Amino acid sequence: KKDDTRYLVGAVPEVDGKVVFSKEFQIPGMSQAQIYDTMTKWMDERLKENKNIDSRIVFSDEAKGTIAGVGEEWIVFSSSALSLDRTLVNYQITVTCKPGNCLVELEKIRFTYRETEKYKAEEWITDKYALNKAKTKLVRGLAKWRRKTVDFADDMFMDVAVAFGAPDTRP
Repeated sequence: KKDDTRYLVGAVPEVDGKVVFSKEFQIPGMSQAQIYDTMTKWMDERLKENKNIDSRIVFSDEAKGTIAGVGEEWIVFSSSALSLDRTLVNYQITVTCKPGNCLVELEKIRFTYRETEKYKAEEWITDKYALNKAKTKLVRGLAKWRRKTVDFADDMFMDVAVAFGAPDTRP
């Protein structure tokens, strides 16, 4: 019934054995300094929206146009009258600005579930664990983890596109 096309081959990229979601943005008219200033304001406001002390910009190098922040949020899987199924997620946002372009990476993703269960994205949502052998379906027990993390990354990349002037299509 569920259309899981988005979550199959290539949905969870790996770089040097680690999960890294990424998106490149082409903003050809903007200088490195203009992109860097847009991205520091965006990341500052985006992490302030998490409303916790574990969400903040922790690094910025203006000449190299690099910015990094850490974040902590709840990811909700489902909710019913009685129950609320959610996980904590901790992550790093890494932004690299160059003249006319921006790379946004979401990395170092780890989950804290029901206070004591700790899961690294690399041993949890990667193809190896979360796709069947043929890569046609999500492993049913891991599907909520892979779908909601991919949606979370897509949401972030849309947020960045909107910061660069794209119309927001989200409902």
